[PDB]
Amino acid sequence: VKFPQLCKFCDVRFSTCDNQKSCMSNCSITSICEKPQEVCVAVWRKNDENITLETVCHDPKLPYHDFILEDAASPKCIMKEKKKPGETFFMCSCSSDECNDNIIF
Amino acid sequence: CELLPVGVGHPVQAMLKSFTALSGCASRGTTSHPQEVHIINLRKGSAQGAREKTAEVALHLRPIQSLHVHQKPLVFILNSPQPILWKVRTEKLAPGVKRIFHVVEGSEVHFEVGNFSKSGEVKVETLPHGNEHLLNWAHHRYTAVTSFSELRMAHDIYIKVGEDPVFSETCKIDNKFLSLNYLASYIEPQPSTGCVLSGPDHEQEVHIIELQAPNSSSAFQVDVIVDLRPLDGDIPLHRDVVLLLKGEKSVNWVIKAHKVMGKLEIMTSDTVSLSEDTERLMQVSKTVKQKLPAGSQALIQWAEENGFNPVTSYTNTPVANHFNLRLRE
Amino acid sequence: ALDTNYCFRNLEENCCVRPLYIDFEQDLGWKWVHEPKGYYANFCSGPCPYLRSADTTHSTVLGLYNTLNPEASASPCCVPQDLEPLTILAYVGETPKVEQLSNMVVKSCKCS
Amino acid sequence: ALDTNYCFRNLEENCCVRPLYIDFRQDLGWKWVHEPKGYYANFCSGPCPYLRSADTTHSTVLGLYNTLNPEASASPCCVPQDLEPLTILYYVGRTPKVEQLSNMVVKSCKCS
Amino acid sequence: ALQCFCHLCTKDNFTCVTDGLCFVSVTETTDKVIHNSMCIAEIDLIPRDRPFVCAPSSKTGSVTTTYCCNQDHCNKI
Repeated sequence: VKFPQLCKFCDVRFSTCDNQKSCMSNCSITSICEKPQEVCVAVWRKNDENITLETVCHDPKLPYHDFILEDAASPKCIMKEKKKPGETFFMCSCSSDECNDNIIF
Repeated sequence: CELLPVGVGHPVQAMLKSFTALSGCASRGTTSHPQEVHIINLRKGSAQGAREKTAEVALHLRPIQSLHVHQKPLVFILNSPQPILWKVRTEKLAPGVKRIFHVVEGSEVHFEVGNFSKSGEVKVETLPHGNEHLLNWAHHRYTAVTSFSELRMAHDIYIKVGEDPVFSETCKIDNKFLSLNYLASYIEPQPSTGCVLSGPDHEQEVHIIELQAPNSSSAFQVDVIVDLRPLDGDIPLHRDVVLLLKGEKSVNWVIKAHKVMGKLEIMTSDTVSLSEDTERLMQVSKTVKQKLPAGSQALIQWAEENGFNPVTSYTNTPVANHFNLRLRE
Repeated sequence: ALDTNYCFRNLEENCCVRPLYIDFEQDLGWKWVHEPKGYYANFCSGPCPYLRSADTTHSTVLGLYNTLNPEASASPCCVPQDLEPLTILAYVGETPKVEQLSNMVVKSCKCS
Repeated sequence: ALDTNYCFRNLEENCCVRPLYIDFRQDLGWKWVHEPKGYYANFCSGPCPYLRSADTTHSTVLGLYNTLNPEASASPCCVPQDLEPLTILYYVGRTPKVEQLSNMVVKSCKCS
Repeated sequence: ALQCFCHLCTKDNFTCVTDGLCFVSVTETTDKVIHNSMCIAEIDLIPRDRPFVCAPSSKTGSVTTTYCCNQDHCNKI
């Protein structure tokens, strides 16, 4: 029986990572996704001088904030160039243990 | 909790079971002789309730510890002061072994394994009541005795057919001779004291059974057998039961609950081994080894402090190694 | 279940029931039991690998730790689970006694 | 018995409780436990000489047997007797849960 | 309850009844292979959402395939 995955559940948070090839999420809570089909995804927005990181399990066959993961089966999180109006939107999809905890740009 | 003698209506009945033989002998000299001879000199029991019905006495056979299968002819001279129906529960015995049952008038042979019935026999003969005369009879027709035994009124008789080389080449009757290869198992009532607090509950029941002596003269651990069954009938029952077992000495409780279904919790100060039959039918919780307090009130309040209340009844048995409990519908 | 049936017919190294016949008077100085002169006691022997009949969560956790801590020297030890009684012919003064001796033969060895 | 106070106060060479600290991550590899992040599992070790808080009759017999024949290697081992529960916290999504893993903390040991 | 193979049960002929999961683990050693098929009960599954015992246990050095299936007599691969 395939079991859930191990992603961080940090919700809205403030981080100081940017202009780095890779950085860690600094989250303190590794969680078991409540349903076996969820995957780890980390959203990274850089508003003016404020950078906010949120990372939770995601149901790949469903849009979170109106978007689709192109590599939901990836093992390691890679932040891709998402486009929003005046918003440095980024999102990565990984499918390993705590993979969202390590972030690579 | 008024301490009173335990009667028939008490939900706990305690018994003592032991192996005893009045007298007998043995001999390995029957190696040359073509057939082995075994004698069971039954005696009328001390119970006066046997008036009309003829008792049925069983038989259990096994090859001796040094033998895997016993095939030599097994002649059973079963003297009986009164008519008795005889059951032959064999084990590890090869077929075709003649089992001649020299029995008194009014006595017969009955087989739970009727395969040997084609070779079994029922002879009606006049045999002397005395053991010494009875032994003389065997030699006058067989010339030797593989083993001899004297037993009182009972319902079962354990025989391990085989010639143990430790024994003599000749047989001589001694009241102090006894061996494992020939035994008769008996059971006797054991009075107890206790109180009944609440009636039979349909959901959860709790009784207290306190044991003082396992009837052991040694200094090691022995077995005490707990028997749990419905009060009447063969109808399985669904119930939750918690049993508070207190043993002053080192005992190894044995749980044998027959015809019971549901949940069971055992809290006792001594190690427990559960019978296979009881484990399957009921969800018996794994007992925790806790040093229980002392005294009826302390145990009652101790359990009442652990949420296992009300306690159905309390029991106290000084000497026994076999406990019985009957559940009321 | 790790009992005589599987252990004896297989060359098992881990926790199990192994043969043991003990002569009472000779090997124990027990002159107080006159029959039997000896009996099969059996005993529990062998190392305990991961997930071999571990009774409790503590046993499993210790086994896992030893698996991931090879040199920690903290692994479960083979122990008897269920034992069957032995019947004895004891001598009390002049009267032989037939007493059912308990926990004398081991029929199940676990890793706890 | 070979409880925590005795074994951790007075140094003993026989069966007893030996100090042991196990962290859920560095050693066990568990990555899903929130609080606490470690505990004292403790464990039982130390050879069992004859007449040392006997477990059962079979253990007594084996101890005496080895006393008269130590070369056999059929002796009681060091095995825990008492265990106690452990309480942990785990995050199921955004709703944390606290569960108690029973039989995790050993308070004593016995020879078997 | 469920029907799983118990590779060590002989009395019931390799058949253990469990209300949890069937547990099959294949260990690959340099000279032998050991298959530990056994029944895991419900209370032994802790946490129930993702029990560690049935959680993946692939370690370095030993090619061990821990594997819990849900059907009856499925723990054989």
